[PDB]
Amino acid sequence: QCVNLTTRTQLPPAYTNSFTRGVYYPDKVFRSSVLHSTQDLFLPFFSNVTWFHAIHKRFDNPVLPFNDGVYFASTEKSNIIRGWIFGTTLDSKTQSLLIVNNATNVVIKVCEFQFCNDPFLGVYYMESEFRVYSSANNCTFEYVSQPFLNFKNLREFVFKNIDGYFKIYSKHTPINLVRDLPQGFSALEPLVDLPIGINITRFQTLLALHRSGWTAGAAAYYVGYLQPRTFLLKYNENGTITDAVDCALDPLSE
Amino acid sequence: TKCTLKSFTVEKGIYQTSNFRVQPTESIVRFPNITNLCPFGEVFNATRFASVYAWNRKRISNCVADYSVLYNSASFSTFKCYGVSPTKLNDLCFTNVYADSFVIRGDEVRQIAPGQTGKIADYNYKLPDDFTGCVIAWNSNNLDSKVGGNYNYLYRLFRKSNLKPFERDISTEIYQAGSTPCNGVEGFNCYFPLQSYGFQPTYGVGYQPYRVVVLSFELLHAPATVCGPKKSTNLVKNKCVNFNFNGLTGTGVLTESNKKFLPFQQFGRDIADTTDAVRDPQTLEILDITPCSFGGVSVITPGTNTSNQVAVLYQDVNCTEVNVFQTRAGCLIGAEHVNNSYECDIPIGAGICASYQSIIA
Amino acid sequence: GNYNYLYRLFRKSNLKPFERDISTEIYQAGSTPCNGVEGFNCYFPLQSYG
Ligand SMILES: *[C@@H]1O[C@H](CO)[C@@H](O[C@@H]2O[C@H](CO)[C@@H](O)[C@H](O)[C@H]2NC(C)=O)[C@H](O)[C@H]1NC(C)=O
Ligand SMILES: *[C@@H]1O[C@H](CO)[C@@H](O)[C@H](O)[C@H]1NC(C)=O
Ligand SMILES: *[C@@H]1O[C@H](CO)[C@@H](O)[C@H](O)[C@H]1NC(C)=O
Ligand SMILES: *[C@@H]1O[C@H](CO)[C@@H](O)[C@H](O)[C@H]1NC(C)=O
Ligand SMILES: *[C@@H]1O[C@H](CO)[C@@H](O)[C@H](O)[C@H]1NC(C)=O
Ligand SMILES: *[C@@H]1O[C@H](CO)[C@@H](O)[C@H](O)[C@H]1NC(C)=O
Ligand SMILES: *[C@@H]1O[C@H](CO)[C@@H](O)[C@H](O)[C@H]1NC(C)=O
Ligand SMILES: *[C@@H]1O[C@H](CO)[C@@H](O)[C@H](O)[C@H]1NC(C)=O
Repeated sequence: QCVNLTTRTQLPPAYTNSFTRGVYYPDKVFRSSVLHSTQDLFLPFFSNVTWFHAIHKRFDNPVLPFNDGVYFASTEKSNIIRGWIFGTTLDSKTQSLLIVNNATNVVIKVCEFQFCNDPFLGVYYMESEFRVYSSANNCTFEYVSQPFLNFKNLREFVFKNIDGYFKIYSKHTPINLVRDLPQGFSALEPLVDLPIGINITRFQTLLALHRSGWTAGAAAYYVGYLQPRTFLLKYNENGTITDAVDCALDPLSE
Repeated sequence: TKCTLKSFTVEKGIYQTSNFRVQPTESIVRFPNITNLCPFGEVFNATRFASVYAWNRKRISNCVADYSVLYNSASFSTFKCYGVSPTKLNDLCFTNVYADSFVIRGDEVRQIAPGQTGKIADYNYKLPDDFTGCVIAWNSNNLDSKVGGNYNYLYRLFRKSNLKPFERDISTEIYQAGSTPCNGVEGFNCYFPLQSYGFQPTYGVGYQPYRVVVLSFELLHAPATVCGPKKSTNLVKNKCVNFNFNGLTGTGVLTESNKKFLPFQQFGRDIADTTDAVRDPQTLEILDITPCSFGGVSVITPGTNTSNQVAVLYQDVNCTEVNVFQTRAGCLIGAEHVNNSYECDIPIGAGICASYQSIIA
Repeated sequence: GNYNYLYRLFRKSNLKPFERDISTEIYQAGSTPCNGVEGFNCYFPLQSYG
């Protein structure tokens, strides 16, 4: 089942500043009170991140190129964002990855899905509307896990496709800021590595409708792109990354 | 010292001759818990097996596979591998396993082989010439056979062309034995391709039904999810042992650690990028890895024209781990420590000197 | 078929360089000991080329 959403309001996408967000742990190694210089796919400091809204009538679910990695920031309340769409052609010709968080659990599937043009979930004011696919033909990998999840929650995610490994890094942050990304430092812990072994070049966010037509709950999210660069990470006595230096930002940090 | 200096006469002084090593005593291999086993119980010991023209293919992936239980089982009458070794199945890793399960006649058990030509090989189940994996077969006369005859197991008897490897054919097209036109209508020279077996308990060995499971391995660029079991040994602390923790190997003394790791972190490094902290995979505890007490063995002697008495200094080595005296330079064995102070003759270090008068320090 | 040329199909360990093994003792290819008697997973080490 697929439904075209035809009550949207046309608006150009927004852009904002990354500040010092997007940092994650490059490895599984504890380090204590030391400065480590590392070369990896990192999000540039103070970079131009793309800002998408869901407000009422805004409903931003486009398809974007994956590039070498995706930083997903979510200023979220009442859990509108539920999962992601990963693939190359997003049809039954190729093999696509589905990440969903419904009302019970998180499901990760690598199969040949026929995606709708407008995929979504739905809550009736009770979740009783699933319109994200029309078919599922050839599955190679299934993984059911524990659930990952004024704007009250901030959700940071890093998705990477390196050597057939899908790295999901994530961080939950309690914020109380109204509109934009807060300015601060929070290193993203590694959550889960997926043995997918598939080509991914495009992605799409999955939202949830509110029914009482449809109504979009208040949510906002941000897409940033990972580039190969060097960070100088500071590890404290307790072993958490408290500060970082982008070696290619300005000559002082160089 | 004469060996090191390449001379038969040694001048008075201190000479670093050798390197004391604390030899590793044990080998400690700690690997995490062997959980999420591959479902071989629902393939080898299922309720009803499939026919050979419609052989059941089970995909074994994202699990750890214990081939030792399968190999040590004496119920299997045939265990023949064509691309791997049976004793190295628990050591190698593969991306995925295809398990092809079917039932055939006892005389056709040899027909599941690369390069083998038969009716089952040509029309029912074909293996490639570069086949990797193992064919396992066992007798099932007590289960499959019925006194009225088990006709449920069908097999393909006729086809125009031979099979490609790992190709199924469940089609029921009427074969043309002759050149007469058949539109699916059976005649004098047109027969149904699938025939039923005659499994009965009165037949001897060779006509009894044999259940065959064929395991094929894939080694593509996908990650090797299917691996063998890991046999972790017991953990020994406070000794210079060879540790192997999740593929990270080395030699050290494994002691208790006060470093509280975050739950995603496994190893620990200092400023100089040396692994000094680690997490045991079996029990989530943090262990410090102190390097074994290596030291320099130095020989303190007067001239060989004077005397042949020597003393041995083990540098940075405590005296309980080797006329025994403890210095800040190390442990000195063979020199009598005195309370008197003289001029320095042979320097030991940290204010300690040695002289000959016996050897005193 | 010339079956006079034989090779060692089964052995417990790899040879040394310039090491010759002519011992016709049985091999234990399974968990069950063989006791010098052929049987299940008990094979002669020397098999002939066809
Ligand atoms: C929602 O809108 C999309 C965009 O037009 C529809 O996708 C097209 O559907 C027509 C129907 O025949 C096809 O001919 C086009 O090729 C489709 N375009 C693409 C890019 O795939 C979609 O069908 C609409 N949803 C429903 C339920 O009608
Ligand atoms: C971000 O990009 C948009 C268009 O791509 C541009 O208008 C805007 O000025 C950029 N922001 C910064 C801080 O450069
Ligand atoms: C992955 O997909 C992109 C476009 O979908 C293509 O250009 C690229 O060659 C693909 N890579 C591989 C390894 O197939
Ligand atoms: C969530 O998805 C899983 C898998 O698709 C399903 O088993 C479960 O019933 C779903 N829960 C709800 C509340 O829809
Ligand atoms: C994929 O699915 C299609 C139809 O669902 C099928 O014809 C094809 O054989 C399948 N391929 C694999 C590799 O499973
Ligand atoms: C480190 O942890 C201790 C608790 O053991 C805490 O008192 C201290 O403030 C922490 N320091 C930093 C820099 O996080
Ligand atoms: C049936 O086969 C499975 C194969 O994994 C084995 O674990 C199980 O013990 C077998 N059943 C019996 C009763 O031996
Ligand atoms: C693994 O096995 C050990 C064996 O003692 C057990 O104590 C532990 O609870 C198991 N699970 C984990 C997650 O370590």
